Amino acid sequence: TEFKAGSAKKGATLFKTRCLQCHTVEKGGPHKVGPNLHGIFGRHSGQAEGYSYTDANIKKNVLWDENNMSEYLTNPKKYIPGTKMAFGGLKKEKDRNDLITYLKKATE
Ligand SMILES: O=S(=O)(O)c1cc2c(O)c(c1)Cc1cc(S(=O)(=O)O)cc(c1O)Cc1cc(S(=O)(=O)O)cc(c1O)Cc1cc(S(=O)(=O)O)cc(c1O)C2
Ligand code: HEM
Repeated sequence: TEFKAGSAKKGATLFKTRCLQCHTVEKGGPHKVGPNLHGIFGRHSGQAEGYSYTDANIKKNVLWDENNMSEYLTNPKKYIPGTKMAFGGLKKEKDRNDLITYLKKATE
């Protein structure tokens, strides 16, 4: 995938409707079904303090960046088979760019 900076404003709404059910973004925010995502970019997968991940998410050991995040969010279980993230994917490229643009800001 080839991430292109988009609209964090539209990304924020996508996060609310598609991700917030299972994730927080703020520093020190609580885990839910999924891990809090603060600091995700530039850290390896499966490392949020205090959260119990699948073996798949840990052993994937990917250094998250905007491009591999775009691939992941297209189809999570294809990128990380054995994941327990029950999310089908954002099939639209502009949605992925906008969501990732938001996520970069929100998880800083
Ligand atoms: O306000 S924005 O900065 O987000 C904006 C950027 C672009 C835009 O063309 C528009 C808004 C108008 C517009 C908005 C939306 S919305 O996010 O749903 O509100 C959707 C579209 C649109 O033209 C339609 C559209 C959809 C898709 S798809 O989801 O991938 O199928 C792609 C595009 C669309 O125009 C092409 C496109 C991509 C991108 S990208 O950020 O490079 O992916 C920016 C802009 C684009 O027109 C350039
Ligand atoms: C597009 C919206 C979403 C985004 C941006 C997102 C983002 C992420 C990211 C980046 C990871 C990897 C975290 C890491 O490696 O530390 C992850 C894992 C996870 N997510 Fe999501 N997610 C979304 C939707 C969801 C939804 C809707 C759910 C719940 C139904 C969910 C539940 C989980 C779970 C359980 C994990 C850990 C998976 C595992 O251990 O295998 N996510 N998510």
